[PDB]
Amino acid sequence: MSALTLKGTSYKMCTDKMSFVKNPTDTGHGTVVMQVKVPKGAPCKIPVIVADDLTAAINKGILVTVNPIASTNDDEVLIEVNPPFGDSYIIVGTGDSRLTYQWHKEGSSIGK
Repeated sequence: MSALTLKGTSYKMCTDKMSFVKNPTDTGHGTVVMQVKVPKGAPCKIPVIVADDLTAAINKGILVTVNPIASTNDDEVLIEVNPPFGDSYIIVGTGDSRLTYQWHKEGSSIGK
């Protein structure tokens, strides 16, 4: 849903070599929390997606933390995202340089 940035209100995704400084982990609040990295070449709006596919063509999840830019070429922003109940694939980036991490989220019957 909102995981891919604000439609017509925000700039392009990083496609230089990305990674997580911290991989997504469940918060116990219905969300997964992470820290992502940029290195060179790429002024970008910070690209953290939640998908039905390991390579993020689909956009299924919600941003919980804000969507800034990289303030430097080396920037590293801290984000919570929200998947639905069931599976999701958490992606960092666009182009070949994008990384992926699998999550499953429990039913809304327990709400964590």
